[PDB]
Amino acid sequence: SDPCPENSNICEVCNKWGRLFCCDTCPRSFHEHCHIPSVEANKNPWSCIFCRIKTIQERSGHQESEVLMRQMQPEEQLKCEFLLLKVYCDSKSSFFASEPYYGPQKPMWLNKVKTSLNEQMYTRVEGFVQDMRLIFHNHKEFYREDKFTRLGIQVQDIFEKNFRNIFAIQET
Amino acid sequence: ARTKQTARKS
Ligand SMILES: [Zn+2]
Ligand SMILES: [Zn+2]
Repeated sequence: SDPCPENSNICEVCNKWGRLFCCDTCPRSFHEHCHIPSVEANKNPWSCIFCRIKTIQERSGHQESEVLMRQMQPEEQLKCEFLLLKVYCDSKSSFFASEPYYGPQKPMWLNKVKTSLNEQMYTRVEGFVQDMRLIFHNHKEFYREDKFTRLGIQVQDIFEKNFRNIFAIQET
Repeated sequence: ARTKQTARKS
């Protein structure tokens, strides 16, 4: 019988079936590795990244310099993890997930930022934002085809908008 | 954390 009848039958990120982990405060479901951070399979009750972000947000304009200067404390760590997950939640991001096909000065892809952020290889937010922006830099450097160029432009705008919304950065 | 098993034809 369905262990979690009030929870999704497909992942929130890739929108696919399989072995799903179910949140205990909202009806979302995530693959073991599609969630960020990777699901702590033995934590009860387990809350997903959207509920933890809600908890932080309602109980916590800024300048981009100051945001980037922040050390990766658990709040900032969880915000960056959520921003990268929001990037994963778009289909176009699948183009930048695996290690690419060509040679740039420093290649970078989504899964490697997932790995480094998982192992807490970033001491400040600027490291994560800098690897994410380095993906788009290298894409604008090596690919000229119109379809994939537009694709990387769109994914870039998605990352930057989610970046300024989550860390509450000021316009103007 | 609770788990379940879903499938496209299920
Ligand atoms: Zn949840
Ligand atoms: Zn998934």
